[PDB]
Amino acid sequence: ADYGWRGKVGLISTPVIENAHVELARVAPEGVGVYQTFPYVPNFRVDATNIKRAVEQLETSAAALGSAGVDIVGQVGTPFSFAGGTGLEWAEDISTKLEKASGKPVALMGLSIVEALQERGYKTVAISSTYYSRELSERYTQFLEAGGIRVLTIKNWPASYAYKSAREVAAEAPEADCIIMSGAAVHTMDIIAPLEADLGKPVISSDSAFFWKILSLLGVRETSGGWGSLLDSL
Amino acid sequence: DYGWRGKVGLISTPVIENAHVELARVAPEGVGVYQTFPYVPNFRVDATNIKRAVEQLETSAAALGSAGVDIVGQVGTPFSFAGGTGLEWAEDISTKLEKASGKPVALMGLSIVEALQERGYKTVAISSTYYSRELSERYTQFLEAGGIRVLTIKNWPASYAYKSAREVAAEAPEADCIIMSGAAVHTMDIIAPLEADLGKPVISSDSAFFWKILSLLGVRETSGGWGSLLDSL
Repeated sequence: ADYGWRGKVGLISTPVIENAHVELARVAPEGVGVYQTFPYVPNFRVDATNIKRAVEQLETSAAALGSAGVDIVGQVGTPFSFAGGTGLEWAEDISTKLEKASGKPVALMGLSIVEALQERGYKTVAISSTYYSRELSERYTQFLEAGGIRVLTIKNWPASYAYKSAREVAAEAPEADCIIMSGAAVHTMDIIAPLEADLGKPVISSDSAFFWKILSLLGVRETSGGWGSLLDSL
Repeated sequence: DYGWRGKVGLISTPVIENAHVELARVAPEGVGVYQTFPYVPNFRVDATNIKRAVEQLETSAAALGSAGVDIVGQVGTPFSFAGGTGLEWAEDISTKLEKASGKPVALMGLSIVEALQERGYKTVAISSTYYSRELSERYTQFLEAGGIRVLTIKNWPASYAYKSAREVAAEAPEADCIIMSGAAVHTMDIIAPLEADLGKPVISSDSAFFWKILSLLGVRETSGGWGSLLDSL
């Protein structure tokens, strides 16, 4: 048994120095290999010209990963699925570019949340987005509504706050199909199952949806553990 | 908080090398590992593409630097001796990558020399199952450029690794150290057993590289039973 015998995933990471590769390695079942690469995007600023440069860098990264030999490519960064305008048009475009560039199927962090909610038939959500500013939250809300998903509520201001906020939000909107925790940089995988147990409702995060998507694409139907119902449904 | 004890970024050869995994097993708790891939399409090296290769490594190193790693490691033994006589090529690349990243740098091939030097090993015997005759002589030259006499080198999975090292050591009992070269074979697991069976130090491309990396991070523990070089940190 060599590493990655069950499927190899290449993750395009933000210069955030995101730790998604580690988290995926914990969640993935035995045999799934994880790889990582960083796009080179110095002096980034929010201009079309910079965004165009960014996307070309993502395409390079994807091609680097493709060439390396991964089976699937994942793009880390939830707000980048709504980087432009409104709707799901932007995301689906990028997705295609990266499929084109890599020769491999592709998952994007933000888009995965929508795909997950859809696959699960969750129509209404209640959202805790501790990590987000009011501009970002409305943008995000829009994005989900673009996917046919009613947002009954959203809140923003350690894990104590993560847990407490999700509890609060679920209290507010008991009729929600699913609870969402958003903000990719907080580490939520460990609290999903406890929250699902305490609330008796599905709970989904940027991370969990992304990993669900990645494992779906790999065609792998096991996880290592107790990562919540979405991942148990694979 | 992942990586609290030091963060390493590895520039990975586009062979889907698994050194990041290997390093994660060897490193003690707190050490974070990261990875990046340079975009080079199947450019087995030529005078024609080596300048481009090096520019790609510099881009990778900068990507890692900007990400926030503390140290950058370049995976690939042969690259250190890719162009030039002895160590001037390697030391030049090393400086480029330091320049490009803003961070100290380890190169896989150069690390072997630095390890042998730090330990005071003057003579070696080499098992290089992974290599062709050209590469082997190039490698030998490289080591000799570091002041290291190569008493023997034998060439061409783990059964062969173990056996080869046993043979080479039997052949050249006077050697200060045994070397296993060819990074793509997984050697970490057999170093300690070999050291126990031969009663001699044993070093590999991987072990020297990880030794260097951890030295640069200033971390003086490992997870485990990875041989005397890594125990000497």
